[PDB]
Amino acid sequence: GYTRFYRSPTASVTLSGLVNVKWDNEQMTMPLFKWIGGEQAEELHFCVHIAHSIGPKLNLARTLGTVNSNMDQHWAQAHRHSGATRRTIQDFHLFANDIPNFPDYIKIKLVPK
Repeated sequence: GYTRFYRSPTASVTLSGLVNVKWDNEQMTMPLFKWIGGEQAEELHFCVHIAHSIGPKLNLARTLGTVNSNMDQHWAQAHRHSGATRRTIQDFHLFANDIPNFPDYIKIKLVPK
């Protein structure tokens, strides 16, 4: 399922045991990804799905682009394949914290391709 990635510059999470996530910078305009799953024979690809909190079709996951098992040396932006793929985090990706005054989060998960 989805992992909460909090909108706090120090937030960092791991997705599916394979991919570490952090913010690009302090304005938190997008997440960055690094493969931490160790060596793969063939290159493996994953869609990074993201939930919407408001607006149309809330049960439909959107995509940030793809990450792969070769993004293992440097932090990477998701690789975008459509012009429709949002590059930056928007208000419609944000969920209010369970506890008032603590940060919002986005919901992201890896989907094998």
